[PDB]
Amino acid sequence: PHRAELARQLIDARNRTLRLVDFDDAELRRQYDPLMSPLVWDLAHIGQQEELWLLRGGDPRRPGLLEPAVEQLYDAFVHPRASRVHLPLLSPAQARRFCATVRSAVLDALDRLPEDADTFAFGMVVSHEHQHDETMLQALNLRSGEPLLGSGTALPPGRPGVAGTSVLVPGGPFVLGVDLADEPYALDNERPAHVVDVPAFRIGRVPVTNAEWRAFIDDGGYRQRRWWSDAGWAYRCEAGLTAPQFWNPDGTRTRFGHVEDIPPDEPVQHVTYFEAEAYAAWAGARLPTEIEWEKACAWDPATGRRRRYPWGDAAPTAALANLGGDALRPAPVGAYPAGASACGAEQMLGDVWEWTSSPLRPWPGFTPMIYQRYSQPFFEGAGSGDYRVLRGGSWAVAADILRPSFRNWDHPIRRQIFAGVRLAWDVD
Ligand SMILES: C[N+](C)(C)[C@@H](Cc1cnc[nH]1)C(=O)O
Ligand SMILES: [Ca+2]
Ligand SMILES: [Cl-]
Ligand SMILES: [Cl-]
Ligand SMILES: [Cl-]
Ligand SMILES: [Cl-]
Ligand SMILES: [Cl-]
Ligand SMILES: [Fe+3]
Ligand SMILES: [Mg+2]
Repeated sequence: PHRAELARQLIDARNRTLRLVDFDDAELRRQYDPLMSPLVWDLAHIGQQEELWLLRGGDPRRPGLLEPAVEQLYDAFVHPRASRVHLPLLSPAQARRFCATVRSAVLDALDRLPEDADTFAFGMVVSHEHQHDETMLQALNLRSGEPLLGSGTALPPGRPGVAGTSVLVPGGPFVLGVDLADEPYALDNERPAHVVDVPAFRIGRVPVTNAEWRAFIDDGGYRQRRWWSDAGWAYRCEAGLTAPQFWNPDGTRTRFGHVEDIPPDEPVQHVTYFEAEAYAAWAGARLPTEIEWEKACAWDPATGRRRRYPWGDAAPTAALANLGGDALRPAPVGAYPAGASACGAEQMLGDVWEWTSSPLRPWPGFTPMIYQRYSQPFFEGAGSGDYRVLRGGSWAVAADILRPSFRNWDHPIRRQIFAGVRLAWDVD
């Protein structure tokens, strides 16, 4: 954009990272849960990736500041999450120094770029850092002990008449995905824009709420195999799933270490894919595909055009959506009437990542970005296991890095992510 805007975005992302590691060294070296890296791992990994993509042209053979064997400690493919706490990692002080040295060079490089030069990698790195910021928040939410973070900033109230209800998404062709001409920092798996015919379906006006989930529990939803897939039931049994994560036996939840009542009208959060599909079956519904989800979010059947955001082309604001990390929770359903998509689906962007039934797959004409291993290894059948796509972002996602076309994904057994559920239905 303006190089000044990119600098602003990089600085904002780093400010966020540094808030998330503004704790004593022992905290940053802890493993909060075997699913998660120590925070000091993400810190150095953020710098290493910034250096690689912005200072080294994505070519590991070009020299970097770290010995290659030290650099490789931050290769997520080489080192499983649980192992990272035991690796001979850079100290927090070393990691901060490294990140700052890299950043000084990156800001200089951005100054020196020729006019009209391509800046894609800079936006890709902003996205990368913010996504690790959300990972670090997942870790801090898993941490046992007295809270390190506050309970979150104020959110708007919800309103009646939206929970449980659905909106119609009329059938026909729509444009899935985006091109760089329209979204200059869209990641490779969002491209290219192409037409898909999506039959009529209905989608939830708002996500499934906590009170609705409690009804599933109360009716024996976790005790009735018929709602679950074979794999989902097996996992429910193996893992002993009886409620969303962080829901306590006494009816409270624990959120960033804060014990509190469970708000009835918030979107349910911290459920697996398997739980989501079981709830949906029990409720008389199903999960959306990600293609259905994106049509509900972005398509305006009155103009036969995509919108940039569900509400139109205005930049996200606190009045339109719950984004950016400060709330530490999703908002009550109905809190953002002005953020509705053309079909009336609300809170599509922000609040909770929403599970879909789609595996990650390339759009026709997919081509990888400079970080070639960002999407490709996780496509269906690529050999990294089973994934399902999640859409829309959560409360933790930076507005700068989110689009209707953005695709998250995870293994269906994961629920430490800030994920919930929106229902869908066939139309006859
Ligand atoms: C798209 N997710 C969120 C699944 C990715 C983003 C990512 C960060 N560094 C490489 N990729 C992930 O956390 O592994
Ligand atoms: Ca969402
Ligand atoms: Cl990983
Ligand atoms: Cl990771
Ligand atoms: Cl596979
Ligand atoms: Cl993975
Ligand atoms: Cl899995
Ligand atoms: Fe990464
Ligand atoms: Mg309306």
